[PDB]
Amino acid sequence: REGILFTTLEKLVAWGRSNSLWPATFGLACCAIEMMASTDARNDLARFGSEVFRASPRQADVMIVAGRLSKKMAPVMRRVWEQMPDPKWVISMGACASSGGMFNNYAIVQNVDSVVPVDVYVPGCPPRPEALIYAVMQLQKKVRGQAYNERGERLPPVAAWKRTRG
Amino acid sequence: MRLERVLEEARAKGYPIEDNGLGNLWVVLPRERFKEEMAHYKAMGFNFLADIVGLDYLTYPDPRPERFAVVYELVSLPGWKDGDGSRFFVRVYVPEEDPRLPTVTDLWGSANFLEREVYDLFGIVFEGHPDLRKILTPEDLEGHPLRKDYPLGETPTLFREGRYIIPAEFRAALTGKDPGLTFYKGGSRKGYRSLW
Amino acid sequence: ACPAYAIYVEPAENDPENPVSAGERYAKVYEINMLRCIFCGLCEEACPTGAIVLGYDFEMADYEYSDLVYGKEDMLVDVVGTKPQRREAKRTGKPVKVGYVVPYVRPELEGFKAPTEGGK
Amino acid sequence: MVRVKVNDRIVEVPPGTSVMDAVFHAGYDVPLFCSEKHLSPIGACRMCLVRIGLPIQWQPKLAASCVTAVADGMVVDTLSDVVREAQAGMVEFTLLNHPLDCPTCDKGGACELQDRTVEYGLYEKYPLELPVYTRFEFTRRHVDKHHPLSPFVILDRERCIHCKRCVRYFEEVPGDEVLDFIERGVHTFIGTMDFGLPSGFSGNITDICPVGALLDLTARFRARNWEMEETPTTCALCPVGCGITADTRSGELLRIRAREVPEVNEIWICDAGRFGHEWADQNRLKTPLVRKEGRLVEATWEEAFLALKEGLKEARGEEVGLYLAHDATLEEGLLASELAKALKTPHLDFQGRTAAPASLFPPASLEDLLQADFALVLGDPTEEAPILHLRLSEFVRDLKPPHRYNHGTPFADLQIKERMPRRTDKMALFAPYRAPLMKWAAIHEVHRPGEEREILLALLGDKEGSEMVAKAKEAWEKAKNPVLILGAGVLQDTVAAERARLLAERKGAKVLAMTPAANARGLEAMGVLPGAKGASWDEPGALYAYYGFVPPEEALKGKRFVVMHLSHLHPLAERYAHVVLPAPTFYEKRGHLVNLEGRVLPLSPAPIENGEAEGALQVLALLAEALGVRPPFRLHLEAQKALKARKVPEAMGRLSFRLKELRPKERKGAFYLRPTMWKAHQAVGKAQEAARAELWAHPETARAEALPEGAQVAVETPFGRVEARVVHREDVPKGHLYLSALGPAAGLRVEGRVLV
Amino acid sequence: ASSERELYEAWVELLSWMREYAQAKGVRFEKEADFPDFIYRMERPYDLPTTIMTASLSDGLGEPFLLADVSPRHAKLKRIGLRLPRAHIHLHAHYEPGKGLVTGKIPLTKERFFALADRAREALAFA
Amino acid sequence: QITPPPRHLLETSMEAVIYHFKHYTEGFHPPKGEVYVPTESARGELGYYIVSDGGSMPYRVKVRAPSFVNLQSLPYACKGEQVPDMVAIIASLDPVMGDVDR
Amino acid sequence: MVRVGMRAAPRVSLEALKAALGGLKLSEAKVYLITDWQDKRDQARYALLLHTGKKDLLVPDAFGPAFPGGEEALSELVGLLLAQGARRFYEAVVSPGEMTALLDLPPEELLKRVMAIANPTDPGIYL
Ligand SMILES: COc1oc([C@H]2C/C(=C/C(C)=C/c3ccc([N+](=O)[O-])cc3)CO2)c(C)c(=O)c1C
Ligand code: SF4
Ligand code: SF4
Ligand code: SF4
Ligand code: SF4
Ligand code: SF4
Ligand code: FES
Repeated sequence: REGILFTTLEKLVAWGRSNSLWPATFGLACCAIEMMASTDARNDLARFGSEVFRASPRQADVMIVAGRLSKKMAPVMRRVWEQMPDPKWVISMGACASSGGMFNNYAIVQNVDSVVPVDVYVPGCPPRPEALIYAVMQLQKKVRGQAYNERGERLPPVAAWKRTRG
Repeated sequence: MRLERVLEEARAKGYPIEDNGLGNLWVVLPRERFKEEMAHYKAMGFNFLADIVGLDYLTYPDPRPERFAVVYELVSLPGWKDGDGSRFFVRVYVPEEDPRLPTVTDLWGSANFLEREVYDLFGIVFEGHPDLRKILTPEDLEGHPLRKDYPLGETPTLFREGRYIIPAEFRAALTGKDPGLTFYKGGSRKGYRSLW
Repeated sequence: ACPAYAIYVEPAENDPENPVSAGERYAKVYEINMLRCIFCGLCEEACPTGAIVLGYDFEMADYEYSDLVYGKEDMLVDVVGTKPQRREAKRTGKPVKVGYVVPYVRPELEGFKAPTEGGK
Repeated sequence: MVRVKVNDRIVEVPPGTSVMDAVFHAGYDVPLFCSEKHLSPIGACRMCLVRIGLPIQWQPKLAASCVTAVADGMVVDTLSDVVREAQAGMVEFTLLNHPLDCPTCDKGGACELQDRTVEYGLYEKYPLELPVYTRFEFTRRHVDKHHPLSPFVILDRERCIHCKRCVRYFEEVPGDEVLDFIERGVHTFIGTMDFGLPSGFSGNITDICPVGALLDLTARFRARNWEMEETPTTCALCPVGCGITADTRSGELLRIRAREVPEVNEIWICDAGRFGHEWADQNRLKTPLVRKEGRLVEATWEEAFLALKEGLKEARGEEVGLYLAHDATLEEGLLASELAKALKTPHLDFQGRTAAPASLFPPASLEDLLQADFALVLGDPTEEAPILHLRLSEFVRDLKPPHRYNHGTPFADLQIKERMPRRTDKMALFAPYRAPLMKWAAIHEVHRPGEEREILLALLGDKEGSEMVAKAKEAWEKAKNPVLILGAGVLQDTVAAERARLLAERKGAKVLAMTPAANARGLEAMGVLPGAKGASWDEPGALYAYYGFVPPEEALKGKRFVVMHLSHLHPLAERYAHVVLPAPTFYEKRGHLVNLEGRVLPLSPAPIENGEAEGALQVLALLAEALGVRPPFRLHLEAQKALKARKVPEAMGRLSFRLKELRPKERKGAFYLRPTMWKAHQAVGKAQEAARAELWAHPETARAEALPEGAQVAVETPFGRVEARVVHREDVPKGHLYLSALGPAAGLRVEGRVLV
Repeated sequence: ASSERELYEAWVELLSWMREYAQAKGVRFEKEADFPDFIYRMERPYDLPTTIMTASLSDGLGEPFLLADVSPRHAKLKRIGLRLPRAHIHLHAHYEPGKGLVTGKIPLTKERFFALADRAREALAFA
Repeated sequence: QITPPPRHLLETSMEAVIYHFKHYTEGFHPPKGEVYVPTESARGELGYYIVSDGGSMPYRVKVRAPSFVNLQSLPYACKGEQVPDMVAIIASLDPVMGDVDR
Repeated sequence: MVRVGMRAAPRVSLEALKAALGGLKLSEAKVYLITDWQDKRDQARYALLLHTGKKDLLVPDAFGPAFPGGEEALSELVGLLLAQGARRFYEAVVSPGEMTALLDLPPEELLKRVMAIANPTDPGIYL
């Protein structure tokens, strides 16, 4: 039941969801190889709990927009997001995904917050694997309710909870 | 060895032979003789069909014969049976209001995808094609992008408090038809080439 | 010279009493949209005064597009840490530690204070 | 025509052609510093040097293509290694003492020296050998820097490369020699003992200076030349409508510059047009206001329109007035016209309507003026229609339209030599005051207001005038194709305009009418004039009214409903107006205007911060909806169709329309509304003291009335209460006080009083 | 040789004198221009005591009457120059060690410069 | 004309500053013409067809994407092969869909 | 192509669009919500271009929370477009100064530009 309504249990389930974040890769472009490199035997996101990698979308909570999001791929990825369980988070990786990037044209979605609800933004080209670790830790403390923005507000645990799906 | 005989064959029939001082050769064939001549070209021993590059000269500063122009690349691999290494180009202009061209898919299957791209990017429909279906651009995309009268379709860059940029109004670099920021551009900004 | 056009500079005229820059001109507003920025080095390469030079922080992951436009006073050499890092140190009361070490900082980074290989 | 050859290309070219224009006409290129279009070439920069053979007999030394004429069968060499070598050397000599200020230089990317240096500089010397850029390693020249020459212009004497463009301009174009060098040798520098830069056309050197020496103060340090968003448009402050370029960035007006259109203005803009922009981007109305408790409150367009419906529901169509501004477009004039056709109303008008329309007279092209024989002028061009002055400067120096090459306007017209004489026999001027052009009009007589009509009676031949008027009469009889030019003062007096019409109809002669309103000729063409009842823009006749300008306070007093469509918020409006709405300036509008020569001109919209403003087109369409009448126009495209139906030609096309109707109105003579270049709403920022109001008096009349030579006296006009600095002048007739008409209210003689 | 150092050092002294006059006679003094080979040094070292190269005394109407300039750090024929605009007056000052600042062989004392500036003020100033 | 001035003489020479300013705002203008040269990448023959109109920005750049045409041999090679081996035969075809899609 | 609705009147724009829409089936149509400033939707203003393929429809900038009832009218609008079976939703980002002149360009230019610059959007950001 949304992981809420108990002073202990919401902390417990936020702990669980935050540390057991199970990424759902959507490898698109050169950002995605910097996403793969964050798992090799020098700098691996294989410690916080992200060892296993559920390729199916029915089984994973974190979807990372990793690469330029060409428009012909916008709806498919959309449904990949809709093919996720509801307790799901989406990180926007790179400049091409966060904003239009340098490709400012007819072929690219100029901010992937358009098609999917973004949790964390991570600049870089591609954002260093260590920036990706920093973003997954950002999201870690965000879903515990331990995140505040520049304007002084604490941010909701799960983005994509505030959208009237349709 | 075969490139010399190509030149002797085409120059004998009065087709212009384009050459830059850099070592690449262009051979412009007319529309009619195009298909049959290039069939003879493949028969001449041209294993490999590298490229199909479509061109839109709408906004070119100097006028050109026709707006669209398709260039095929015919090559014979050096390491194959009897390889001279002869590689050359065939340019064929296509009118603005007549975007026709017979395919060489039947000769090289490589023109399956490539010509589709030129049909996708330019308004050029390739005759005799097995499947002329949009390759790259979204299925619902309307138009042909790479022709100059088709917008690049940019989005502004974003900043803090009403401060924005419109890059096409921001560009200090000049195209060919751009007169420049002074009265004009002459000298080394109208074309410059060092003499080795 | 920015291929993404992410750099904004509103100029102004120095005040002779307390000047900000060396010449007659300074940068009132200096914004760089890190979501547009692609990290070329073209702004470093074209800066004639050596002012704008890339640093070493990569730990700039934030939640909001509108907040990822790093300003002038968000990049000065005097500052130690990234925007989410400084906000965490402020809402936490615990000082900033950058998670990187380099053999040395370049001469172009005169003034750039950072951990150097373990010298401290 | 003469046959010329440049390096492989042969061109037919008219005989008086300069080698520089012929080279560019052939498609080649060569530097250019000292010479400039519409400026007398004199060989100074020595950049345009070419090689010449005139038979193979090459000339000994390189010919200055800027000041050299062409002869038949001549060969010109600009690609020989000798030419490029010499050009690089001269570039080095020019760059010699330059301050190294490029990165902070306000000229930025649009600097001729930069481009010609990178074009022709550093010839390829004959390797992978390391090159050295400069040889001069000595102490460079240092002079005074960022020197403010005037509240709009700043002067850096280090960046000057010692061309002649600014001093040559000032001597030739305006006739105001207020800039010239001081010392000689390498110590030479620009200076003046005339500091205020008195000429009102001083701003054009701002564009001409190939360096960042003379720059715009009001647009100093805002953005670089490329960063600015350049939108070409037309200036609608006055009826000459010069072509301008509006440089805007981030929603604010940065800088205004000249756009070349030789049919009307060559490359020139006036100071009122170019530096008079401070009011646009600073303070303007962005949310509609509605009056609820006798005060104005921000309102939704919906609630404003509700109040509009309720207030106009019980309105009969003969009590509604349609009063537009002087900048009202052809589209707007046509929609108000058609709406008053449907909505039967005898009173509509516009801001600068004259008792006698300017459409009464045949419109003349300015180049026709250059070809003309004589100009009988009544009024002051320099103030009433500024750049006319500049064309008069070509007119009286015997200049004529040049021959047209492939690159457009020629680079070096050999027709224009330096220090050219200005003739006293080609024009005759009659003004109520001593205009700056009276120096060049030997026939000149200072009269007082309302006195032209007698000069015109004297010119027709029904009575005898003074010696000056008899000289103008004789010269007007003898001229084969003269021009009659009427100011604003003439256009507001029915009899003087009637006699002008008679005079210029009997003699085949065109007329250049300097309306106080820019698009007055377009609104006339579209039929915007009152009917029988006829409450004019200054009359309190209607009971409901729509205003796009600020009327006299007696026009608002008495009405039942008053809706103003303004751009700023005016104290005159929050005491008598019930609804205020935001309107965009001509800078941010789109449409067409009608020149004082009958020529239609485009307005493109510039990306300025307008707010929630809506054009008078959409406002009238929504305002008729409260009355039942359906509007035929909402958009620009439908208005284009209905214009094309009304048979008004495409842009730059001249509109043919004549008119036979006079509405006489007496004029109460106590104060004069001096026709002025500087306009009232332009007094913001740096133009605050430049666009100040004046009250001119003769020393005796001041002495009698107690008007000090420096006093800020508050003066009350039917057109409002404004304070004005007092000037004593020897050309102002006794008993009159010439009050600066800072609007399109010129040429009016009104009652008044000096409040204490 | 090393005299170079004192040159720029001496230059600062000169500025003080100039500054003094403005505070003395209540006439506008202005820093005109700084050293470009100090602005455009990015990482490169810069040891000179000051970065200001050109200054002037402007009247109320803004036109300067006295100009002073120094040779850049890398330029040949290093000197200090003085000029009176509109008066065709120029001076080439050097510094001879032990003696002091000399116009050729004639030492340039503060009193000399002060009298010169006052003569310029009475002559060239418009207001 | 092709190389910006070295960073050290930006404070000595005027030509340096002008060339640096121009090169980093405008760029340079190569002559009018078309050109193309091939190279060998880990996926084969590669080349750029460059059309320049003498301006600061290229008129057209057409890229011979080796992974683009190397993909035509997918229906052929894996014809009659296994269904899983359709994956191993794609990995063995070595595509980089940044090169294909482009 | 038709232009219905009016600037800065969200409720009137919505009612006129209700009427002009009728029973038009939007199975293959395209809805372009044109705005400025991607990120900040709390203060957004919106235009609409409806590209049916057989005739096109224009709504000026009258919807969004920037106007009173523009948020509720935009929610109702997207619900209305979704009821009629729309699946392909786009958003165009223009410079503010463009938004005004883009409704006065000829249909082919305006529509071509919009289709080229469109971003696929999740309507949940407007519902
Ligand atoms: C495969 O190469 C490539 O991939 C991609 C995309 C797809 C992708 C898949 C998987 C399955 C990652 C993955 C790897 C390892 C694990 N693991 O748990 O070890 C989990 C997941 C990552 O980027 C792109 C774009 C590419 O262009 C190339 C050449
Ligand atoms: S931000 Fe850079 S690395 Fe990431 S997808 Fe874009 S181009 Fe590739
Ligand atoms: S590194 Fe500099 S030039 Fe490159 S994208 Fe970032 S801001 Fe632009
Ligand atoms: S005038 Fe031109 S060359 Fe001189 S400093 Fe300015 S931009 Fe540089
Ligand atoms: S100030 Fe400018 S226009 Fe005047 S002479 Fe010098 S370079 Fe020429
Ligand atoms: S003369 Fe008239 S149209 Fe020309 S710039 Fe001046 S005010 Fe504008
Ligand atoms: S020498 Fe200056 S242009 Fe002829």
